[PDB]
Amino acid sequence: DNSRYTHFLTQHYDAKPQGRDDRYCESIMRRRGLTSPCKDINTFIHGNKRSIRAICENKNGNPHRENLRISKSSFQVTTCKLHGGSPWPPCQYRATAGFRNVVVACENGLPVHLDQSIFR
Repeated sequence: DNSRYTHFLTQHYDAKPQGRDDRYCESIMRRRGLTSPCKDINTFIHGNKRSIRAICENKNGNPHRENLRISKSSFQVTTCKLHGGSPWPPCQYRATAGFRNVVVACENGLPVHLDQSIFR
């Protein structure tokens, strides 16, 4: 089963972004189906897939808290953060580009969850 890894890539991987602004967040949150209801906070990781996969191996991760993993290398990221009063669309987002290691959960050497706590 890979359904949760492919879901992870849909929710948290964008390979080649140029501008990582408010409008990027608004756009990509819709492309990936995170707008009914408006998801409160969501972070996309950039670069290649293989660096992210490698977080599950010792090659690029240490264990972390309860059964999570934290990357050794830093990733370019963009956190899209819902604003306005409503959980229902139109969903508008404030973007925060960052550069940092990431925390994921792994299952079968594949990341299936991003811990969003580190990006609040």
